[PDB]
Amino acid sequence: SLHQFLLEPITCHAWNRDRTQIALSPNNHEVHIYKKNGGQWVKAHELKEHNGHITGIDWAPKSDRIVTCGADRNAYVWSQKDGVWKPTLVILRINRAATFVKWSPLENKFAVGSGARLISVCYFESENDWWVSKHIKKPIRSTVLSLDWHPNNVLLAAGSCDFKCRVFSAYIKEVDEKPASTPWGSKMPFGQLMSEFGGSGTGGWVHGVSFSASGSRLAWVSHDSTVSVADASKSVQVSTLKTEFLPLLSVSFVSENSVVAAGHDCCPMLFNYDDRGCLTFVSKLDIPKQSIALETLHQNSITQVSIYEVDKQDCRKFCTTGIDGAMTIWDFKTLESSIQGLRI
Amino acid sequence: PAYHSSLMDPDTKLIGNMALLPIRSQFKGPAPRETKDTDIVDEAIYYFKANVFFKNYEIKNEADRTLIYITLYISECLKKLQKCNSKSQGEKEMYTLGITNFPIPGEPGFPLNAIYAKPANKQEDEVMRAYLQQLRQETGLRLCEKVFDPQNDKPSKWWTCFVKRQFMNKSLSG
Amino acid sequence: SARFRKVDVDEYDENKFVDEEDGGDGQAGPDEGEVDSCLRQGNMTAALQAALKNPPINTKSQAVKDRAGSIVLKVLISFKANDIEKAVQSLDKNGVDLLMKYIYKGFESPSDNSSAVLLQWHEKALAAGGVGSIVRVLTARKTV
Amino acid sequence: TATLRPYLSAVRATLQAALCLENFSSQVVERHNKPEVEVRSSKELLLQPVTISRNEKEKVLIEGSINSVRVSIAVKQADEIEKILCHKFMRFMMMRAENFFILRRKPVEGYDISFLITNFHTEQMYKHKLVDFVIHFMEEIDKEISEMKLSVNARARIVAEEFLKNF
Amino acid sequence: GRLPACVVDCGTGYTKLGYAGNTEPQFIIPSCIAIKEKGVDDLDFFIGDEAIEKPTYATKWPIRHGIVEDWDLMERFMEQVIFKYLRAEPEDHYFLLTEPPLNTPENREYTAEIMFESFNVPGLYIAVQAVLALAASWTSRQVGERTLTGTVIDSGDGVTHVIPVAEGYVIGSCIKHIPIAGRDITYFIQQLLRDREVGIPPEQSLETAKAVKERYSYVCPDLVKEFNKYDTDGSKWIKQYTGINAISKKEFSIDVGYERFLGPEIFFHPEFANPDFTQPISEVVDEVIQNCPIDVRRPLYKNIVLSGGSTMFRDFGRRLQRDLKRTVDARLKLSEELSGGRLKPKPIDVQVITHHMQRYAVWFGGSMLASTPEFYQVCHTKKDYEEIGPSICRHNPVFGVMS
Amino acid sequence: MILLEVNNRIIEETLALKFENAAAGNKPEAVEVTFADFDGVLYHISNPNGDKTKVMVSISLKFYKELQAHGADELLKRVYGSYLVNPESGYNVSLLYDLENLPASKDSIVHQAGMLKRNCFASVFEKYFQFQEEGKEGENRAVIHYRDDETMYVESKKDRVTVVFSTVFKDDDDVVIGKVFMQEFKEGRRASHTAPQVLFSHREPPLELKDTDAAVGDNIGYITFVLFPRHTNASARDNTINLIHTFRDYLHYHIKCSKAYIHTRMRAKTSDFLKVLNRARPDAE
Amino acid sequence: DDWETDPDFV
Amino acid sequence: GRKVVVCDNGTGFVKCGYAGSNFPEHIFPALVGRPMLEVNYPMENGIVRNWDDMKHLWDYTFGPEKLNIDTRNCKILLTEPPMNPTKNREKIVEVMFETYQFSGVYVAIQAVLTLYAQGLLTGVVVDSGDGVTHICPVYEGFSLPHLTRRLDIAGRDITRYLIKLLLLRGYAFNHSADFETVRMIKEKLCYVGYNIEQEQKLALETTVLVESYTLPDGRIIKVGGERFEAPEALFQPHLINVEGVGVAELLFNTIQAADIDTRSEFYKHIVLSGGSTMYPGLPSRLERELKQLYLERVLKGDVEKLSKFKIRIEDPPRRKHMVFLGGAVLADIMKDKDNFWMTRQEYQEKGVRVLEK
Ligand SMILES: Nc1ncnc2c1ncn2[C@@H]1O[C@H](COP(=O)(O)OP(=O)(O)OP(=O)(O)O)[C@@H](O)[C@H]1O
Ligand SMILES: Nc1ncnc2c1ncn2[C@@H]1O[C@H](COP(=O)(O)OP(=O)(O)OP(=O)(O)O)[C@@H](O)[C@H]1O
Ligand SMILES: [Mg+2]
Ligand SMILES: [Mg+2]
Repeated sequence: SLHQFLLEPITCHAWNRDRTQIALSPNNHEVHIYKKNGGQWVKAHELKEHNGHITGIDWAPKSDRIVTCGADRNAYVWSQKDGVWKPTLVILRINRAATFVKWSPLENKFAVGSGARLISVCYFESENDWWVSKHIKKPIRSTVLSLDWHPNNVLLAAGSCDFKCRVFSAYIKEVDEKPASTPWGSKMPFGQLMSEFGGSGTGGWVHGVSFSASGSRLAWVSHDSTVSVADASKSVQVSTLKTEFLPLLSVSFVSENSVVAAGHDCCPMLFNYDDRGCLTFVSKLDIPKQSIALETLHQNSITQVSIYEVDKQDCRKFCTTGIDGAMTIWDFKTLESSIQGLRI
Repeated sequence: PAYHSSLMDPDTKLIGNMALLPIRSQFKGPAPRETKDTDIVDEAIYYFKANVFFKNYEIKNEADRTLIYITLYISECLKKLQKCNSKSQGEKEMYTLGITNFPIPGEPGFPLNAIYAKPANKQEDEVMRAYLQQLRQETGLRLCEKVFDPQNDKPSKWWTCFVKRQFMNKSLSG
Repeated sequence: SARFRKVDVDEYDENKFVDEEDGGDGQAGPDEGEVDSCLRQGNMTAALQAALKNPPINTKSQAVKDRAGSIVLKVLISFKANDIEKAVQSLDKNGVDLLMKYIYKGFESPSDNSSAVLLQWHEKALAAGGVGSIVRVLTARKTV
Repeated sequence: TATLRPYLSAVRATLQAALCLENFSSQVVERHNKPEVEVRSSKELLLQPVTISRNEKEKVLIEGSINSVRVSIAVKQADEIEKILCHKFMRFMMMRAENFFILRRKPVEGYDISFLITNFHTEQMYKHKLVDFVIHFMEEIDKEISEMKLSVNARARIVAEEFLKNF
Repeated sequence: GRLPACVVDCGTGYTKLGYAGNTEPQFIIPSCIAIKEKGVDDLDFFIGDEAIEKPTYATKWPIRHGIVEDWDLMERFMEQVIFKYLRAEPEDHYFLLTEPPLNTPENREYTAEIMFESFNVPGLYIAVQAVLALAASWTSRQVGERTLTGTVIDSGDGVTHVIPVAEGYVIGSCIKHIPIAGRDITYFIQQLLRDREVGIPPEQSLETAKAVKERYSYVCPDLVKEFNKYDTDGSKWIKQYTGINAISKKEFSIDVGYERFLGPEIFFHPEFANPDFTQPISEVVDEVIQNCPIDVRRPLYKNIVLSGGSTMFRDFGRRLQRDLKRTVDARLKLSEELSGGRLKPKPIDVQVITHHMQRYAVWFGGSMLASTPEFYQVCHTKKDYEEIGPSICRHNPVFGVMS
Repeated sequence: MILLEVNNRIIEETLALKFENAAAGNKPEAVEVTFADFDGVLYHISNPNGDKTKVMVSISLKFYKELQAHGADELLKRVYGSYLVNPESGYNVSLLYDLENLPASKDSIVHQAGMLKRNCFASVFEKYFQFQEEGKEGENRAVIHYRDDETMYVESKKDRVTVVFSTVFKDDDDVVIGKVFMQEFKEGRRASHTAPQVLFSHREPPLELKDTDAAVGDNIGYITFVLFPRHTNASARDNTINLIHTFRDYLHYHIKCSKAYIHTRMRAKTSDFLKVLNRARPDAE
Repeated sequence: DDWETDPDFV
Repeated sequence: GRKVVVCDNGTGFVKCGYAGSNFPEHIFPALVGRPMLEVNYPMENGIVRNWDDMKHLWDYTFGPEKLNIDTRNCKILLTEPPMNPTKNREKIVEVMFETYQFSGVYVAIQAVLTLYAQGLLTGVVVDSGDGVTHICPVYEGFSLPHLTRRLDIAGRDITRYLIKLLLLRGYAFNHSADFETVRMIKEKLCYVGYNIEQEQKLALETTVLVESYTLPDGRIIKVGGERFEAPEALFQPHLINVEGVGVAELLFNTIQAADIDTRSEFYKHIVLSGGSTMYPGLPSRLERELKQLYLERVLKGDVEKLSKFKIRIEDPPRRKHMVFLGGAVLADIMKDKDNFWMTRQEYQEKGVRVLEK
């Protein structure tokens, strides 16, 4: 189910809670909010405050707020207090471009990965009514490419260009409560390196990280066509699968055992992580039908995979966007019937 | 640019938004006689060979609409004086053309309806129709002595080269 | 006049990326006499299996890397044109990736018909290892 | 063909492996977006340069990065006339290097032509079409050089016969 | 050296080629090439007057509105310009070529590539034609009035350009184009002769409209007084043109009447022939000078230079000067009437300069420029082409005031 | 065109216009035109001492001293006669035409005035062809420096006449293209056997020019025409001179035309490459 | 002002 | 306490509002046209040239159309350019105390307002605008007039250099006619190169710097290597025939001429302001050149102590209304403190520079 929005690339996308409006950035300094007028999409809103190329959009569902970060070293929080969206400037205190942004699960903080070898965790202060940032910078040696939050609103995963996937603690005592015990560790101050992986000799840039539903498993994809899963309960063991495809740029933990990743091969792929610690490739999810241009729905590289359904507890549909300018919605119940032997 | 009439005085009648100027016509009409040797028909004949090439004209006075109508009727006359042999045949054809009924300002098919205004009532319409008929008849009578030559039985080619050229891309007949 | 813009101050940085190698040697290169004994007996598949063991991926000196590349290139040049595919299919995935690294290293030193058989080796290794083995050749921090 | 098809197959496979680019702002300069295979400012962002050779004289060199890739081609030059026709063709196409969006104005040393493909060209064009364009370029350069050599020889034959005819 | 440079001025209708230091061009040929439509077959072509009417050849015009369209035809045109007409060995002679106004630097690089990499010239200067027309206007005035600031009215066989030049440099944002030149005038004269006269063969109707225009045309002060002159005393003014038929040779005589003054009238009334354009030429010159900066407008009003073959009518500069004076005094009277604050602005002298070498003004300016010994200090040599590249011919330095 | 013309176009056009205006009976106009031709010669057509009824055509060559030693003045007196006058200042050979004294057939004098450089050049060929026809062997060779760094050697033997051009190519691309053209000139025996024998030597002089101080370099070619008595006798002497005095300009003209044709083919291939590259966009489909 | 005219040809 | 009004007397725009305002309430350009209006700018490089036009603009701000306030019941904070002569400083105080009679007058230097907008009190402000470039060190909230340096290169000279560079590429531009078009080209495309040898190699060998611009008459021009060569006149003044040292060497000279204990506070608090400091890559180039100068002329060669030299040049992303935000912050923290603001009692009794500010 593919819909062609533009001919320009889509850098990032974000859905709201009802999955009725989608925010895109069509490879420029603007955000376009599209809503579905019945059975077709129309351009509802247009947000323009960045004077640089926008690299990250996220949408907090319950508070219903849109955070954007761009290449102009800036971040804006957009709120719909009236019919027009209003921005609020975030002081990031970075000197390089911001590359990624993600909301916390409780929607009280957000994390920005930038090219200044920092991670900016920002929280809102109502004393002067603006956003204050704190920096995680001690083990990171290059540009952070991807971020993902733990379900307990404290731990934070980060992949970067120094061939390492790290788990930090982003506990801020001004907003959060005391965290409980996790298999990743017990002592959690701010900016503390809980764990670090990525040592395989032939290091590649970590393009995408994803925590599990329980949060005890972490998956990441790298530029050397590898997908790795670290389990914290089983003595923090890392299982790495070397794929025979093009590198994957985004990853998502669909269930406790299934992980869907997509990338430069223009096709989403499914991997299974067994409880014994074995990562196996299952199938591509874009098998073309035969009735007797590329043979995929996406003509270019898929850059983002998100969950269109009700997230990691129960996932049935997932949405992919990419450089070809189209958005695809994939349903698991059709793919388990079209492809024989597929049970996820 | 184009050429305008210089025969407008404040002691002149105004019919519609046009002008009612005196002429030396032997035919009867509501226009008065003129003691002077220059009239609106003679001025339009004197200015036709320059004004026929123009495709934009600006109304400056009230006699300019009269000059436009006489210029359009001269362009109608040369389209019918092309196919003739002698001067008397041309006089009969111009008397036949002057008795015909052309569209007045107000009827559809008449050009420049944005500039020309409607007559006020029936009597002013009759006065305007008789004035235009007298203008048409004296226009044909004055043109018949200048199209042909003393070396007769031949209309001159210096007047018959303006048949396919229309003032402001507009024509009375169509 | 200026005499100060000719110094690259980015080399003397405290936050510059260092590779941070663990060290060691990886048991240097392969054994010359063992792979020569496998070559003299006609066991080309066993010579391929012996020649791919213990690469110098941790050594700093170029001489062991050049010796290992010459050994693997001497094995690959001495192969036939029919038993390449069964020799490639006997290997696992790490052997296919190391074979692809050795093929892309041996492409830089042509000698008569060496490249004409290295293209066939590249075709068989691409068919049995996919496009990702070339990406693991490109993204290797420590190379053969 | 004898050994042209496996050579172009290996070059096509390495170009598919190397043209996986993404947008990347600079780490050293604020608000700059440079091709990192040209500025060489960070060693972590560079891939290993690879070479594909058909014989001792005919080879390509692919060196990739996070957001750019340089592809340098050395063409087959059998004799002097093919050498000067190849040099004239490379000067002719590199003089028009603003119409080719993926072409360098100067080659790297030891190679005849050199493409620089950035992430913007991968965004506004299909990348498999770019790989097919590089393979199509590597065939059509040799075809046009051989045709120009045959045309020069035929023209020289006609000119010599026309001058010696009139005596 | 001792050998003079070659000056080639390629226009849309006529190419003027010759050697430097001469008053007149050696060849003025039509700018067309007849080709045959593998082997030596690209050399089977003709240019110039031999390319007009050939039975087995097709005639192409490579230059449209000054811009070169086909570069292979332009290269073969330069081949037969150099080796057949000029008979110059191109490795010994410096070359001066001309370019249309607002020419792109890519076209200059293509011309430099053709000149250096195919003919191996020792040097090449690509000159702006307005500066050459301003230089050719210097041989009518005194030695203290030789400046490089003025307005150039370049009217050839294409679009008529109004070009302001300040201190030898062209103000590119104030150049205006009028779509009336000699082809439009000969089309209007052809339509008038088709409407009036008979006996003209249809395969010569463009030719006899040309010779009427070049020999019998002038401009007039007033149209109505001129029509009264032609109607009253119509034996002194109406002339006879005699021509020979191409097939079945017979002398035909036609009466040349009203199209003598209605020919060049479409410069001053462009709605007579062109439907889209209606602004007269004096309004275009007034608009061009009024769009210029205020510290240069009075030198532009004081020095207006006519150039091109379509400015070669009788009293054309006189009527242009009269219309420009009567449209530049109207603004001063309107400023004195609408304000009325006793400001009293200074009166403006409008001077249109007509000289002897007005037809080949661009070639005469190039010939006077290339005969100076400083011309070899301004060219781009082949050594600079091999060292730097083709980017040296993007900029050409403007010559200083000399002779 | 393939063969280069012998007659100068400017002389023929200017004298044809002047003689047509003289035959029409109109008033003469002033002419002052200086121009050039191949091999660095200069021409000047003027009015001597301001008189518009006289037209003077003067030619200056840098190598007239070598031609004057081989009887150029006798040939110029024979082929022009009364039109040959004293030379102008700075010019070598001058011709004078009076508009009041013209023949009825004015085409022949115009055609002879257009061949002024050929009639200057032809005297050494006429002298050595008469040397070969009469059997006068053992004469010295004729060395003519027709350019600054290019040379011409004429020698007469018992049964052949040897003409050697020593020519310099400016660029190495012209060296390779000229080697291709001269290699096809060597195998020119397919068009029968009545052609003269053409020999080529790259970077080295021939063995007959070994005692002479010839030039040795990487850009220097030596071209030998061997002419037989079928190309030497008076039935075909002038056609042989007309073909052989323009050969260097013919060769460099065809080298430059070959490079322009190469530019045409590269333009077509570049246009095809840009169309293939612009088809790859999703916007232009 | 006007400048008359010449009834001749070039 | 009342409402404390604030107004910016900038060269380009006038912004006025009240104390504690996060945004400027009334922003408008300083256009005063006489009749089809003859607009004359009364401000040239921060110096008033037409005082009657500035008085009419002040009447427009104080009138009912924009602010609608009493002239004698408010406190006003004004702005002053650096290196201002004392005659204009006396003249503006005499105008505001005679012709309007405001109760609170406090004219502030724009460098300390730029540092107050970031919440700082000690640092160096590099202010480059349209006319001139100032470098102002400010210690403990007070400017140092014996250390303020002036460089006569700004955006007008960079625009003139870009016109001279685009003339060498073959495009017909005029200095007096096409100034605003090349100014828009400079604002859209120009940037400061980091390494000039690397940038020239990139411009000479690749085509990645070539960008197309559409002129108002419809022509499309291509700007290539001129995008970094035009702002290089700030660092190499001999390209525009100015006998100087450049901005980075002048900054190094004015920090190294200060006190020994105050160099470390100055080196970490360098603030860029003005419209001509918005080029991409300028703080990285300034940090690189200052580290090269500190290596050459302080450490005398060794690189082991270069890592101990800490330099942080922080440009704010909110640079549009920085001076008015600093004036609003200063008026907010001194809303009840009327001892700092000059009053009419000192104005009647011999106001000598508003009692030394
Ligand atoms: N009296 C005249 N004498 C000569 N040519 C005339 C005359 N009247 C009109 N013309 C026309 O002038 C034209 C020649 O113009 P010109 O050669 O300058 O044109 P061009 O090729 O566009 O040149 P360029 O653009 O270089 O000025 C011809 O079309 C010719 O018919
Ligand atoms: N984005 C930009 N990039 C580069 N230069 C810019 C940019 N925007 C404006 N400029 C230039 O900066 C200058 C304007 O600076 P600014 O707005 O600080 O002026 P100002 O306050 O009037 O100056 P001053 O106080 O020095 O008189 C102009 O030269 C303008 O062209
Ligand atoms: Mg023209
Ligand atoms: Mg300012």
